[PDB]
Amino acid sequence: EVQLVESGGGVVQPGRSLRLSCGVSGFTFSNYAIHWVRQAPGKRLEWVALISYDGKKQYYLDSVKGRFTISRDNSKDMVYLQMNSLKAEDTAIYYCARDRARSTGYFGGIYYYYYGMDVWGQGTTVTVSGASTKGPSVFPLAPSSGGTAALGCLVKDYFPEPVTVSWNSGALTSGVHTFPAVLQSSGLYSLSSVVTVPSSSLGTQTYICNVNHKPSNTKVDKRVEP
Amino acid sequence: DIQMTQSPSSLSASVGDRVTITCQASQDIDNYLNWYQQKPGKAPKLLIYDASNLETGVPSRFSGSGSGTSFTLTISSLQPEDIGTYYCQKYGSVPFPFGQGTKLEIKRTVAAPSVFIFPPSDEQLKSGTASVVCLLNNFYPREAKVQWKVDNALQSGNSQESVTEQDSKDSTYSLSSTLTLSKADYEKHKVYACEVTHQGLSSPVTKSFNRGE
Repeated sequence: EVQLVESGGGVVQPGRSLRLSCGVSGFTFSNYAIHWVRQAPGKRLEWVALISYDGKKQYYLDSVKGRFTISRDNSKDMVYLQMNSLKAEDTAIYYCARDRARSTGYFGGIYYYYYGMDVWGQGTTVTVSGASTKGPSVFPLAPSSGGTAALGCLVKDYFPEPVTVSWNSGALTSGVHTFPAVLQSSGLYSLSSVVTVPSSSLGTQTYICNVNHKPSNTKVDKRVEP
Repeated sequence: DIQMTQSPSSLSASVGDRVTITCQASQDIDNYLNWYQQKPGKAPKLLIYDASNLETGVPSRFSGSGSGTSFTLTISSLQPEDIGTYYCQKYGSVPFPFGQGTKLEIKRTVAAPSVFIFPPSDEQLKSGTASVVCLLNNFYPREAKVQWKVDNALQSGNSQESVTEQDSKDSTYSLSSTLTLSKADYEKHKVYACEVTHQGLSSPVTKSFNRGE
C-alpha cells in the first residue's frame, strides 16, 4: 500500500541538467526522511542524496555535493532531485526510497536518526550521452495442428533504455519471456519478447505486443500472426 | 571512511540447501546493518534490519547474525523465490555504503530447452535488414551453445545473444539469439538454421527454415 513512484529520466547530454520527481502514496509523508539511491549498469547500489522529514538535506554523495540539489514538499507529498552538470558517471537507474525511521514526539527539536531506507520506488532511468534518442522499430516473430507454439516481437534499434513490452494490453502474462536488451555495434539497443501459447489457439486467440519507449514517446501495437 | 566487503560475489545452490552470504565492515559498526534483496526486474527490498531483525514480511528461512565487523545473511532452506542479488549496508550515517552485492541462483535438475526459429519479417526486409531469431526456452543449466548456419556455413560473431535471469517459477533460463544480415546478403542464401548444444540434449538439435518456403 505504501509506494513511491519516480518520474523524469531519459537522455540529457553531458554538462546539462534534468529534474527527477518522486510522488508517494500510502503513508504519512511528513514524518519520514527520503533518500535518492542509484544503480549503474555494472555497479553496486550507490546512495546519492538525503532530505530530512522536514527541511534538512543531511547529505549528498561527495561526487554530487554541488551538482545535485534535493528538495521536498510536504503539502503535495513530493520529493525532487535537481541534477545539474551531469556526467557519464551519473548514468544510472535512480530510486527514491523512504527511510525506515519515523519521527515520534518532539520535546527537543526534531531528532534526525536515519535507519537507512525500507521501501523503494520502481526507479527511473537516466542516461547521460551525446547520442541521439531513437524510437524502436517493432517487428513480428511469427510461427507456422499440434504442439506448443511460440510468438514474439523484435524491438530493434532504439535508444536509450528502457522499453516496456506487454501482451494483449496486459491480459496475457503467463508464458511471457521478455529478454534483456542487447547493445548492437550501432550503439542501439535491441530486444525480443516471446510467449509460448498452445498451438490450437493460433486460429482463435489474437496475440498483440505493446511496446512503449518513453524517451521518444513511442507506443506501438503489433499483431503477431502465423 | 568505512568500506563494506561482501562475499561471495556469486553463489548457486539446490532447493532447500543452506546458503550463507557475509558482509564485512572495515571497522566496528555495532549492529547498524541492513540486508536488501533485489529480485530480477524489481527494486531492492529490505529484509533484515539491525543485523538480526527481519522485516514484517520476510519468511522464516532468512536469518541475520554477527556484529561489529562481520555480518551474515543465511537462507536455511533456499527457494527459487529468493533468486536475486543481495546487498548489505551500514545505515545511521553518510554515505550509507553498500556492499558490491551477491548474485544468488538455483541449482536445478537438468532441463532440455525448447528451440524455436523465426524468419525475418517482410516489413523489416523492406527496410534493407534481416533478423533471424533462435529462441532457447526453459532450460537448465545456463550454459548453452547456439550455432548459426547459413547453407551449412558456420557463422561466428555476426550474432548477439541475451539470457533471461533465472525464473522463480521453474528455476530455468531462456535465451534469444539474433543473427542480423543485410537483405541482399540474406536473399542470396536458402537454408537458415540454428543448432543448439546443451547438457540436457543428447546431441545438437537443429531448427531450420528455407527462404521463401
